[PDB]
Amino acid sequence: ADMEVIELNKCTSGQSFEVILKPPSFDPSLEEIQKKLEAAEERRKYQEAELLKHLAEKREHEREVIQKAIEENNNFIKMAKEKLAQKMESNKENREAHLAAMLERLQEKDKHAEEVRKNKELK
Amino acid sequence: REIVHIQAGQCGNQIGAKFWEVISDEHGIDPTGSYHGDSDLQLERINVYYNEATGNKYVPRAILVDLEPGTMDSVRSGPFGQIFRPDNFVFGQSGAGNNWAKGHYTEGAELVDSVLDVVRKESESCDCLQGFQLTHSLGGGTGSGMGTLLISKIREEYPDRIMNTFSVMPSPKVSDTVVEPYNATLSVHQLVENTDETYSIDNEALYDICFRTLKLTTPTYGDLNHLVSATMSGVTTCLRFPGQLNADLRKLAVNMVPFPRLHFFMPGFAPLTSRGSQQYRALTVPELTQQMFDSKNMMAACDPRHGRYLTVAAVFRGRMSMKEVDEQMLNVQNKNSSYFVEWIPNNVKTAVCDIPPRGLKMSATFIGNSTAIQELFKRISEQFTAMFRRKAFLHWYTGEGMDEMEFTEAESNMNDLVSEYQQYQDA
Amino acid sequence: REIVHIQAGQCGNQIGAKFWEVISDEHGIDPTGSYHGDSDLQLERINVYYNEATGNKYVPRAILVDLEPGTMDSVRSGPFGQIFRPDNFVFGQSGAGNNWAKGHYTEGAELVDSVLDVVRKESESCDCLQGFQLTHSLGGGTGSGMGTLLISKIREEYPDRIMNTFSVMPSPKVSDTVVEPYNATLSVHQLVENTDETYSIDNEALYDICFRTLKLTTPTYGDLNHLVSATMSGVTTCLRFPGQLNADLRKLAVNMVPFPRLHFFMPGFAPLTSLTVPELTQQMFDSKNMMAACDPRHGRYLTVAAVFRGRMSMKEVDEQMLNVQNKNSSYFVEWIPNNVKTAVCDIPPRGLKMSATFIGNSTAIQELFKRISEQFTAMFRRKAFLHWYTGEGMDEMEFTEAESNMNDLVSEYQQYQDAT
Amino acid sequence: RECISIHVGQAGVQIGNACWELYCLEHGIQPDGQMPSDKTIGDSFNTFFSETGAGKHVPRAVFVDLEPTVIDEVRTGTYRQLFHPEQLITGKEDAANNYARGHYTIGKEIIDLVLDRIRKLADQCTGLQGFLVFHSFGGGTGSGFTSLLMERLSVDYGKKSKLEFSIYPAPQVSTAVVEPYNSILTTHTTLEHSDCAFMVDNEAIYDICRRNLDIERPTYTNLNRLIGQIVSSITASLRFDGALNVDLTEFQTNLVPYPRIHFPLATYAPVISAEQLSVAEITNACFEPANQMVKCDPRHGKYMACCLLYRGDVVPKDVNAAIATIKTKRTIQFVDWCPTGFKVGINYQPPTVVPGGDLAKVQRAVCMLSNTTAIAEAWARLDHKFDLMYAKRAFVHWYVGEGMEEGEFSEAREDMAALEKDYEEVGVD
Amino acid sequence: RECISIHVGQAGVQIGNACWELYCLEHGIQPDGQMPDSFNTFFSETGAGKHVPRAVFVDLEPTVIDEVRTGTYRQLFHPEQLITGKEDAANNYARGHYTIGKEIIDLVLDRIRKLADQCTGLQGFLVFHSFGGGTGSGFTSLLMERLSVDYGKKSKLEFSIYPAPQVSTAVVEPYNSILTTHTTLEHSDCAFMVDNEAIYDICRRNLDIERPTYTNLNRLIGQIVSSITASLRFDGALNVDLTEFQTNLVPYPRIHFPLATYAPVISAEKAYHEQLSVAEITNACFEPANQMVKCDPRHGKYMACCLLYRGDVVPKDVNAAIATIKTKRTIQFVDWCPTGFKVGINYQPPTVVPGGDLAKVQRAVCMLSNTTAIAEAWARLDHKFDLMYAKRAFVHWYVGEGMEEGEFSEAREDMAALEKDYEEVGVD
Ligand SMILES: Nc1nc2c(ncn2[C@@H]2O[C@H](COP(=O)(O)OP(=O)(O)OP(=O)(O)O)[C@@H](O)[C@H]2O)c(=O)[nH]1
Ligand SMILES: Nc1nc2c(ncn2[C@@H]2O[C@H](COP(=O)(O)OP(=O)(O)OP(=O)(O)O)[C@@H](O)[C@H]2O)c(=O)[nH]1
Ligand SMILES: Nc1nc2c(ncn2[C@@H]2O[C@H](COP(=O)(O)OP(=O)(O)O)[C@@H](O)[C@H]2O)c(=O)[nH]1
Ligand SMILES: Nc1nc2c(ncn2[C@@H]2O[C@H](COP(=O)(O)OP(=O)(O)O)[C@@H](O)[C@H]2O)c(=O)[nH]1
Ligand SMILES: CCOC(=O)Nc1cc2c(c(N)n1)N=C(c1ccccc1)[C@H](C)N2
Ligand SMILES: CCOC(=O)Nc1cc2c(c(N)n1)N=C(c1ccccc1)[C@H](C)N2
Ligand SMILES: [Mg+2]
Repeated sequence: ADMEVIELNKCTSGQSFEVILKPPSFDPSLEEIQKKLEAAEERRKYQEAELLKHLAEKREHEREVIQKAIEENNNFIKMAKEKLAQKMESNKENREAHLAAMLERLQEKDKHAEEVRKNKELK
Repeated sequence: REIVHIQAGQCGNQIGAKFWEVISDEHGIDPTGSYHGDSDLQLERINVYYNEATGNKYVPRAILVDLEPGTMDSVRSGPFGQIFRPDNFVFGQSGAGNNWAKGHYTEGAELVDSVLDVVRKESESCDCLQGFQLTHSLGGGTGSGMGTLLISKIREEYPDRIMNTFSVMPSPKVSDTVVEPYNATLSVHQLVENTDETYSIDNEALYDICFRTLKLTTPTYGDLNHLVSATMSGVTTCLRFPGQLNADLRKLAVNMVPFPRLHFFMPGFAPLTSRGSQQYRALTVPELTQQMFDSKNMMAACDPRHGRYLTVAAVFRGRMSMKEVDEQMLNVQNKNSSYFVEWIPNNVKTAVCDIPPRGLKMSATFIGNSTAIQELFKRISEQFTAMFRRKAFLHWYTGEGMDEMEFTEAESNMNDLVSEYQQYQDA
Repeated sequence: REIVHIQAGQCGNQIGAKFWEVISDEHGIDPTGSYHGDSDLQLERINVYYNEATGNKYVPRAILVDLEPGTMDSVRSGPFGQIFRPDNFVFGQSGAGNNWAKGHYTEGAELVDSVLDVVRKESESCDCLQGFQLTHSLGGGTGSGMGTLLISKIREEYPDRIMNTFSVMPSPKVSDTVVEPYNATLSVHQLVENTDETYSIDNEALYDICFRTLKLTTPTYGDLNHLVSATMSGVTTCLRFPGQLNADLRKLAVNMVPFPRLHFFMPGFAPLTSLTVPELTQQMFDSKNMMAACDPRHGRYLTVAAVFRGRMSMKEVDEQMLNVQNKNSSYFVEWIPNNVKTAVCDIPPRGLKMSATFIGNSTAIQELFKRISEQFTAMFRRKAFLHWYTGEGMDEMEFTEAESNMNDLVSEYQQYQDAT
Repeated sequence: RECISIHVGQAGVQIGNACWELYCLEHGIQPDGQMPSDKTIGDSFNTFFSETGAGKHVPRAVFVDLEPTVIDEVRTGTYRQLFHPEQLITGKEDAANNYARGHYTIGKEIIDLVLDRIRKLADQCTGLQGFLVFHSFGGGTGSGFTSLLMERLSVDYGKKSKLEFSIYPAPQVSTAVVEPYNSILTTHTTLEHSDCAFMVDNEAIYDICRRNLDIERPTYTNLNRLIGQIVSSITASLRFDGALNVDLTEFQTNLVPYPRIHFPLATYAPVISAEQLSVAEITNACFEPANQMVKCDPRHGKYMACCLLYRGDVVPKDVNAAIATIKTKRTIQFVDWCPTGFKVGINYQPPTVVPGGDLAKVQRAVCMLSNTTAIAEAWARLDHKFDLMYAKRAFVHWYVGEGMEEGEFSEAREDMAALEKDYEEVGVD
Repeated sequence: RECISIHVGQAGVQIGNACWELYCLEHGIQPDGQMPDSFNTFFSETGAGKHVPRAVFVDLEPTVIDEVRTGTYRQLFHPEQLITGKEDAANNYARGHYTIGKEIIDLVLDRIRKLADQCTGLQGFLVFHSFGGGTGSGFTSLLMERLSVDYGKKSKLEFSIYPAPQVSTAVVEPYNSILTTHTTLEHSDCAFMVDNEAIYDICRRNLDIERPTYTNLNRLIGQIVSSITASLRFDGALNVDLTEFQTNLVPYPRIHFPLATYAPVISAEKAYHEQLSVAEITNACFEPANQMVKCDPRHGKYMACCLLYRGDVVPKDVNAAIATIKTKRTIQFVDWCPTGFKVGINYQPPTVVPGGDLAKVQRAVCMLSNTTAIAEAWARLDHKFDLMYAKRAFVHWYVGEGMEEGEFSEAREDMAALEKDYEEVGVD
């Protein structure tokens, strides 16, 4: 606005100067934080070693499924290895005495036929 | 798989004779030698009824038991005489008596073991013996007495294998002996616990089929054996022939027998006569079916009316179409639908083998578990109790070595069988 | 920086086959040997998808897993056959079943360790492995079952590195197995906690893109693989080519995924089968051109990335890119600010002058999850074909334990139709 | 991978003999065993045959019967050349139309041998899949040995699935009254040791021939040719390697939703007599009670899993639109809770028929394997006879005879009752 | 006296590489380092021949630092002064500060200590870095905290690249800037922001470049920076030393952010038009177009003003030109500070990169104003941040690497409070 300057220096390769126009009119870094950086590591090493113990989980549950199947399979084989030869040695004994029931009725039409000739050779 | 044949008693034997020569014809066997015939099947299933010996030769698997020479040298002297192996003949020498006891107790057990000895041979030789069959009279000792003993002694030895008989229920009319009722009831008893199937053949029938249905005046034991000879070929065929059944004998039984007592197939036949009577070709399939289903053509004297068929087999003979057979078969199940039982479902099955008998181009044979058989049983038990009345002829069994109670003890066992067949007009 | 590839299952593998020969083309590699092409770029970022071996030679960083020989000898016998290193083939011999459990539990864990073994020795060789990608079916066991197992076993070993899959969501129409809904729901679960991004590819889409959009009557598993093969080259390019992106794979993920579940980019493509820029752009933003069976209209987009291809004026490209964001303005969320970024590389594909590919994280994807969970409860209903797993040693409740996981993933996708 | 056939019982064996014959025509093997294709040392058809020796191609089969007779007529008529004298076990005495005999009395003895001669054939196989058991429902060794086998095979062989082809028995061409008992017996012991089981109703087959083949009163070897064809269209998938249905699980993972419910209903497409049809028309036959495979009516039972097994010259382009109007014309008929089916299996191999047989060479044939709830119609139509007999102890004594238990009968009907129930319990919601 | 440059992060490094290039041209140093007091302010007369920059270059991938040990200039630095680090920061602060930072920081910090040791009376540091984006925000933040500890008075000047949607790629941007800018601001002294969008803008209007490159933008920032640092390289009165930089520009500890404006950007191809008048270029400095941060200072109050002139100029001119910047344009001064205009004449004619985009000019001007409108962009960032965090938006990636849900809250908090101080300097 047409002002007057205050010359503030002249050296080899320059010159400065203020150019005041219309007067103004009056109106702790801390080192201890390196432990902050291994609290950051406090919470990573927690999270990662937990999506490790949540995962070293889905693992030996797989132990089950895998084998609590196998284990539930021979649960059948060695149920029906005797649902057989124990239902079938109840058979062997079951007939075998329906044969004897057959025959001891014979020695009885037979040890009856014998004693009534001892009754003929006496009449 | 293989069957032996026991054939004991004048009545048993003279049936057995006629049987053998008729089946021996079908297969074609010289009175001695081997095959002579332009057919070729025959021999598939000849295995079953003929154990074959050295040279050509074919010899029946037969045992002939009698309690006196007489009738053994009838066969050996008659038709197909020297066909049977010489020491398959088990001689008697002694009395027979026309008495059950002699045959079942004294003079029978006297022999018996020598019979068991041939049978043991043949069957122990027989590569897979399936069972025995037997033929014999029921009124008269050597057949009905020895045989019922045989069978009892046959089992026990052979529990195992299935038993089977054509037995000739005796009538008051056309018989020799006053006592037969006694003889009958005593074996009837024996049978009903030891056989697996028993073809009931009444001589009341057999004779009636000749005068009612033949105009045959003087009916022999000849033309009359003739029927049985035929009917027996009938029943046997499909264990001994085609390859359209296959007929285990056991299978054959299982599917025929509901209840382990009551195996009393009264049988029947298609055509008939022998002498100066014919057939004007006219055996038709229809006229062949409503004929093995007419009572007046039944091998026992029942009347498969009052009383209902448990099971019913029929086998058909003659290069004819079975496209008609089942259709006719059905027809009768509808036409006489009433008198089958419901509770065993498909209880009348039939099959067909196409090679006819001596003479006759077409033919049907009927096996038949009718409770109307109760008719037959009740007929003998009927005249028996009229004799055990004030105990007549019994003193021949009294002193022989039999008890008083014993008659009643098996007179009873029959009375039960009676009202079990009656207790099978069911629901 | 370097990526290995796991390619498991008949569906997984026959995709992996087509992928590899198409990308192998772009770089130019003989069915065996080395470079043959007048281009020169190629080889900058060939480092990334090919671990190179002695002589000339280039060999993919590939592992091929199956639970039966059959489909392995298809590749080795087919197109770019003996390109892959002979013992990168992990054989199966056994059943697969078209059953998740077998692949994830019994016959799967039976192998697995031999797979981990190749992967360990490719990735342990790989000078700075940045992550794995995997291809596979979701309805059917050897892919969806073993793979979901693989990835679980792949993490844990490699937490560290980012995981990534093209998974093929099975449809009711054009499928082999009654059960697939079961197989899908079981892996969807698995995925949603172990992958970092997951390209959803519906065969309901893939097939539809051929019949409403291509007049080819009898669509094979061939011309249909062909799409995926293409779309897969599309998505990859700028980790494997220019130098105008640079695409850490992690960076790539961080800027694509807002919320750690829900990484479900339904993709899309430009032209089709065996192009102006406008007409190209209002084509990768049509649904009749999305890879998942959705309709990115019921569901606004979370974030959206597209790579364009062709020596063309991108002075036109953001001039049309903006345009979609304005003529379709309501359908991007506002609460993520510059949520549709794009870039352009100019080396075109097998044939084709101009092309573009579209990754899109749309909550409209909720529509595909709902759809599978829909024929699922309808089945788990009276505990249906379930007995095939019952008996494999799985749990009754373990099914409902994963049916639910999905009904939240539905209703969080639902929950991100929010407010400013 | 591999695949052993067991045929027990007269019916089993003859069905067998009449489809190993048809396999043989299909893969071009001259009776003596040698085939002049370049396809052997020791893939593709190796599922069923084994490249034993340098020339021959033996079936991986074992044949058991308890008489000789039937097994006998294999080592007779050419093919006599095809097997190994080992693989045919015969057993001297019959089962006599009775289960008890087959399972306990006569079975006992031969089972140990069979079981082991099977083990020989499983050993010349690297990754055996399962077994095909062909056997007669009713009837003796057929029900009773088969029952014992399975119990046992179930023990000796783990996962190894078991597929049975039962011949559900039919009054008109049977001879045996006791039938029902035997089927309801085995079918009970058998069903928890089986995986999927095709029934074949003799009556329905007899039916097809009287209608569709103009045969007056058809033979066994009449019926067997027909079943021969059907089985060969079911097993087709695993023999040529099929573009679908290619392994025993994802073959049947398809059909059986529930452990118990095995029994699919088959339907063969163009049965037409020598001395052709549209892709559409034959599909529209599979849903015709006449052409069925078990006498029932599925228009009123609900479908709960549907397969369509195509064989011959077909583009899927056709199969589709034909299906489309099976839904807009006929009876849809689906259950409450399973998609609306139609796994569709295309096999380009044109269907070969037995040379001087009854049927003609066709261009295309269809096969439809549906698991309907109406196939339990024949579960009662059997049940009822059994019921109405046992009610009087009818034939029981023959069983209690050989060695059985009055209550083992009770306890088997008990099972059908309960099954007849599950099959009813799958309707609507 | 002396003066070290640290350039962290891809953007930083490239801005660096394109201005060490331009220092080089200006002081006539052939790439190899040999050139046939004064400018010792930046280079060190190491060995007998070469003229190494007193710089250290850090990035977390190689890639970018890698380009330097490739293209001539490969001869200019010491293999030591370029630190690379194997894995990326991935567009995320957390990663930069805490996870990947941790590891390399100890090395960098020390390789810097090498360069400060070959200096007798070191002044301060120039930290060039990207505002948004990963290592750029995170490492720089960790550096400063630490540099703040290892170096006492020793002032720190930052050149931030305030990030812009059009040429970015990263959505997560705002988070990262608001993050760093919080931790960073109490450890910094005066900080020149450079709004990418504004530079992109100049090139689209003033250079006729269709869609301008990074190395398009960098040449331009290269020019501006070299006009700001000019003062301390030639030693010409005004801003002789880093202390002064603040003493003139920052009246308040917090308020660092001055707005730069470069004068005659005109494109060769136009290199022969009767070039601009001492007047006209002054009358450009006050043109929102030619700004350096997208805002509008016609409505915010100025609170300290500097005019940095370079070239052929007698002050006689400067004056009357300023005179009618007053009596024509918007004065716009604060309640309580003179009416500015410290004016810096440097006789050294401005050199431009040879086959570059701009032309050799006779005079150029530079205007460093500390306006209160430059907090327009403090909110235009803030808003995105706000509207994202409101939905936890991308947060989990951070809580992921190790951070705190609340450290985010607490950083917006600071802007909220700053946005406030910047408002609280208007009138009375
Ligand atoms: N479909 C069909 N069924 C048959 C055939 N042969 C017999 N059958 C049936 O088989 C069922 C009875 O089983 P069988 O095999 O005959 O008797 P098995 O005891 O198992 O065998 P064997 O008693 O030794 O002959 C009946 O329903 C007959 O209809 C045949 O060739 N085809
Ligand atoms: N002006 C300018 N801005 C850049 C440049 N490179 C990246 N940017 C911007 O900086 C922000 C991204 O910062 P980057 O430096 O790429 O991130 P960084 O972590 O420091 O570098 P990286 O090691 O690649 O992660 C975005 O706003 C980009 O626009 C560049 O060369 N010049
Ligand atoms: N059809 C047939 N029955 C006969 C024959 N001979 C006798 N019968 C009848 O059968 C009964 C018993 O036969 P019989 O031989 O006297 O008994 P045996 O003591 O065993 O000889 C006789 O009473 C007759 O009624 C015969 O030739 N054939
Ligand atoms: N597009 C693509 N999908 C396929 C292919 N083969 C099968 N699928 C689909 O993937 C699902 C089953 O995949 P599949 O490979 O059979 O299962 P797996 O072998 O056990 O992994 C089904 O829904 C099919 O629709 C193919 O090769 N390409
Ligand atoms: C020696 C054994 O032979 C006999 O003495 N008696 C015998 C003969 C039978 C018979 C049976 N049960 N017993 N069953 C038959 C049947 C009829 C139709 C279908 C199937 C079989 C036919 C009549 N043949
Ligand atoms: C294995 C590598 O391929 C992947 O599996 N995943 C992958 C690839 C991306 C991608 C992303 N998010 N994920 N983002 C992209 C993008 C496009 C424009 C601007 C910035 C990025 C481009 C498409 N490439
Ligand atoms: Mg498959």
